[PDB]
Amino acid sequence: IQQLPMMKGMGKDFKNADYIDYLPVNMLATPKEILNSSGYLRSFPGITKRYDMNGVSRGVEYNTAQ
Amino acid sequence: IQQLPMMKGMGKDFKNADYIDYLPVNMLATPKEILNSSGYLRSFPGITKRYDMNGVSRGVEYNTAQNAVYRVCGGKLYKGESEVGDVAGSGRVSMAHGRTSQAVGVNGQLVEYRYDGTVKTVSNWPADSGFTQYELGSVRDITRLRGRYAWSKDGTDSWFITDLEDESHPDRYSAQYRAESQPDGIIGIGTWRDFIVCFGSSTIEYFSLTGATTAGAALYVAQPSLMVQKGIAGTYCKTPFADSYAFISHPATGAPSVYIIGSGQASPIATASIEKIIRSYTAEEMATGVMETLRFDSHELLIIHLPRHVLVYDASSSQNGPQWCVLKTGLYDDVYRGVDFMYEGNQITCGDKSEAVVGQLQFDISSQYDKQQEHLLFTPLFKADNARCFDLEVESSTGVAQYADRLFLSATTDGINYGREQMIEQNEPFVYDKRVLWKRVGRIRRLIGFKLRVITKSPVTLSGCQIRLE
Amino acid sequence: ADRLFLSATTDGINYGREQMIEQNEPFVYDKRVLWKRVGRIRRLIGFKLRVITKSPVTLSGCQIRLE
Amino acid sequence: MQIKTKGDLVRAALRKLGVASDATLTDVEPQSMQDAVDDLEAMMAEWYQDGKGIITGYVFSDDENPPAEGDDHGLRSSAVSAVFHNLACRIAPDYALEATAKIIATAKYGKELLYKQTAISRAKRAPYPSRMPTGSGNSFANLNEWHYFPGEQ
Amino acid sequence: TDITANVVVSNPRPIFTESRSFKAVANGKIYIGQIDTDPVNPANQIPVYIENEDGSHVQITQPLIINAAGKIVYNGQLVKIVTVQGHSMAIYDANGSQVDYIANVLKYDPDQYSIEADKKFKYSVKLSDYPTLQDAASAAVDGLLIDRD
Amino acid sequence: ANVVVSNPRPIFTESRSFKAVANGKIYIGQIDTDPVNPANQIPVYIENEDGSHVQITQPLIINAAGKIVYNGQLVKIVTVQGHSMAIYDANGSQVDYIANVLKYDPDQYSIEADKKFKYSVKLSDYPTLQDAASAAVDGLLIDRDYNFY
Amino acid sequence: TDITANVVVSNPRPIFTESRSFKAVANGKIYIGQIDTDPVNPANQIPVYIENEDGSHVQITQPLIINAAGKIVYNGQLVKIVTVQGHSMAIYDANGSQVDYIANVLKYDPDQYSIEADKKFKYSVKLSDYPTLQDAASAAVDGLLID
Repeated sequence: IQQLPMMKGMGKDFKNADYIDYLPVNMLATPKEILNSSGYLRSFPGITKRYDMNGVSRGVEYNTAQ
Repeated sequence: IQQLPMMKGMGKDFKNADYIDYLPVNMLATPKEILNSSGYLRSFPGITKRYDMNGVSRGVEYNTAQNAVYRVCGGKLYKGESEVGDVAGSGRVSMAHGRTSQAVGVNGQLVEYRYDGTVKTVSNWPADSGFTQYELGSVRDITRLRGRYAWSKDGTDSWFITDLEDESHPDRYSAQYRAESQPDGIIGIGTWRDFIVCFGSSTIEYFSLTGATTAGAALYVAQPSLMVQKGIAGTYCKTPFADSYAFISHPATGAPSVYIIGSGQASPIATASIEKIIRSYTAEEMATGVMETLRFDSHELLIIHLPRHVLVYDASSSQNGPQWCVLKTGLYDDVYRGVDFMYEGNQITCGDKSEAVVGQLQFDISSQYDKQQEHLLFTPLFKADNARCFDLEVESSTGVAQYADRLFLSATTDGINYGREQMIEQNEPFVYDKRVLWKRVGRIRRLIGFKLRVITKSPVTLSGCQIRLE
Repeated sequence: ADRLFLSATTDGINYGREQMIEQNEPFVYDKRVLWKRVGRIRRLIGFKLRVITKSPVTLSGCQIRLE
Repeated sequence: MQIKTKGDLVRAALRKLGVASDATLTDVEPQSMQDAVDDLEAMMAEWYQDGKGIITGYVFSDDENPPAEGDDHGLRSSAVSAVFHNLACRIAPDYALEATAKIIATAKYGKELLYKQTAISRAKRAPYPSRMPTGSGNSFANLNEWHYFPGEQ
Repeated sequence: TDITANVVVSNPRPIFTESRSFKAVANGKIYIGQIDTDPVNPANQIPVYIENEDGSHVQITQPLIINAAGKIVYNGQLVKIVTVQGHSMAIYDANGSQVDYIANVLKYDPDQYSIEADKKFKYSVKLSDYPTLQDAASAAVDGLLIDRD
Repeated sequence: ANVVVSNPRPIFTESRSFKAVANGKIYIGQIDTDPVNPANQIPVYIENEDGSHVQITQPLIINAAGKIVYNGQLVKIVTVQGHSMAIYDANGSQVDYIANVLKYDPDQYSIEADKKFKYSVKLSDYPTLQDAASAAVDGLLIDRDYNFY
Repeated sequence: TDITANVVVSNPRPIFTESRSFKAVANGKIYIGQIDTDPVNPANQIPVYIENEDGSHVQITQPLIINAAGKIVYNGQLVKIVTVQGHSMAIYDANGSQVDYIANVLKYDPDQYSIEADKKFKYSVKLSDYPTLQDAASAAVDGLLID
């Protein structure tokens, strides 16, 4: 019985035959000391529409005075 | 033979299927190197009625000049058992004693009482005197450094000071000070080792006094090497803990979370599950969260009175990771009873939040007033396939009970909902040696986790759970 | 009941066939996600775990009986 | 006898194996009970051999009645201690368990006691051969012209 | 007379038995759906909750499983099932036949005049029958009538 | 999440043993009277799932399971007045006698309540306001926050 | 036709049966206590009243006996044993083995709706029911209505 890590996967690219690791797309990594392993992988939270605005976002800043 | 730790139990929630651990309900953790394990779990002490007072607790502070405990405790002020004065206003108040006056600071004005028997209020100097005549505002918090007070104007960068010879007027020449690295209101104020700590919405800044010997020239100068760069969520989310303040982060930063101030930075002390609980409240609800510190025996507790949670952090027992606990009164989910804990004489006097009464902690009884209480313990999930558990034997210490109270245990296969509840007696009124065990637990298909519900009004001690796995 | 796609590489660049296993059920809190046969590996092998859902995805611990 | 039904046999076998009983915290899912009672029916069908093999009071379920667990089994009181022991021995490979040597010895003893009475009852001696004369001492079958034995027929 | 005594002590775990004979249904599926609909079709089903000790209601898959005892069972253990009142019930055999089908379980109520009577009247508590004022006030809906005591 | 899921079908068993009262007879008679003699009984009615009603002979028959059966299918029996029921075994013994299934009489009390109570209706029970006002007399309540359109 | 429907024929007696089997608890005991408590101790038990054929209540000791059929027996078979509020049941078997323990149970008594209706509703005798006004006023209590 062998355990295979999934937090990061190795590989190679066909362009120049170099070893590049494949990052796990769209899911986070959390260490929590799970039943038999140390850490579990959970997907990124999903977006839901809240308001309708004028256009594409261009800036943000959390005003502290108000 | 395997041993199952019960100081903290893992699980999952049915809402979004995430692994969140179950904190032990209403039971503390103490490492003491017990017979075969390292540490035992003991129930929280029970409350017993001591005095009858006007209303629910609203503030407390241990006067050092006079060896007595002051508490408003609802409608009108109390010193120990005596009355000595009347206070106006409903809510929560911030107290800061002095060497001539007490000071309560209700509403938006610094009402200060006097040991002589008179009441005074902080206000501008008379115009006939010919002084600088500041523009005072509403007050939020109060403190005292050296021989003078210090309060913060509501919703503004300014925090004022108090004169020496007369402690009822701001000052003669210099009393206007401001915080002002960043534009943020002063949520709270406090003192720490001759530094006036000004808790902003986004930053924390330290002020140290300097020898002026001049008319109105910068009595206090801000120290910039000790800035923390994090705010506090609410007015009362701060305490004297260890040598730091241990606040709760403001929503201005990334997310609310408990912290502890270091030399010049804040170090978190809250696990992810605790921050999940903190995020459950809205911004307005979080601002009404009280914090305290209580130390009995070798313990050092940090109690957070959230609207629906009474989370408790035990510093001494957190050898390997934080050790959080939650307290509750009723058999069902309910907020804990008893707001303010203070050490008077050789006993601890707890307040109240739903009754007009005050009570003291007692160690040989586990019931608040005269009602039984619930204690829970959770074993973390284990993954063993096709095994059969037989001898689950927890080790209790008995002989201080009034009736042969029983214990409920159950098992989970999916980690969310529990099976049948088996009744085993775990305590006998005057038997000091007995075994608490269950002879058959049966096969486990994929995974299993246990539970140890106990309903008593007598001290409960459990230390070391072992099961014969095959 | 969303499904999971898994596949294997022998050279580490391009993948083989995609096998479909369901990894989630709307209201079942206890189930196994496994494949019973993977077969001989000649020189080297690596895996992949495509998942296409609109529901939370949690995976923790992949083990293979090596012989 | 408290073991009247087939489900009682299955539960006794499970208790003997230690998998589950009345005092256990976790219990077995009903489909496993269905599989176990099907295995019991198959095992009992294999011993009977249709009248030729081991003969014991047993009624096979009809299918017109849906639940085969609930209906009673015509087992006499002596056969119960053998039947569920053998059932528990056979169910062990279904799980990862292996039956204890005591259970194996008890099953052996039980099957031996099941078959001993039938073995005694079936030990019969064949009649005389066809070409076997009856002597002159009978004096009646000899005088009735019936000198030779009839035969096995 | 002695007290209100509105709660009856009865069996807290339902028992499902066969129709043609007298035996508990073993491994028999149960489907619950809306009024006057077929619960077999998944479109007509309604949520079904397990009520644990804590009071948290956890939803599970619609086909409930019965054990050899005739009681609803989840993963080998008995559970308490709570749903919104007014649900059609369809009990199915393990083989796949139909044992019972109930269009609306509220009709199988010993007193059905109560349902019609509750609709066409207003509720008004009288201080006469109740001993104290607080008891009448607690159980008071839509006004009261002040009488003696 | 209000009502526990339970079997509403009536199962009739013995009083001194666990049996199914095979082939028993149930008599539905007049209130607080002996229903065996043909003198004092009340009509009984089948209530199908759709809502039709059919007349039925007095000696109700019990199936082998213990459930009331007419012809070859299970049935639900409804009577208009209050009744007293007496269950007998196949051999003629008495299993149980209930003088009052319900302590009051639905018919006479229904007439009296029609005489002596206010005929006002509420909005909560009726989905739409027009449907409520259609069957409402002498008053209406507007209980829930009805949406305009 | 479609006649009015008022009552349905039903069995008014409950049966307590063994879990994991289809046997009836021979002579076990049923303890009634508060919601999440242990019903065994006297402190957690709540009063239990018999409900006779005529409306009346007789209080009895908490441990309830069960006959062979699985129905609560007392001396002869006892009627509806009505308690108050929501209780927790801990059924025991004959030899003191726990059959089942349940936390929260609540089932309302279906009989005697007449008393509840009398205590619930408003009195208005109206005028259409009575021929004349004087007799209507004679039986009118706390209200009256016209045509």
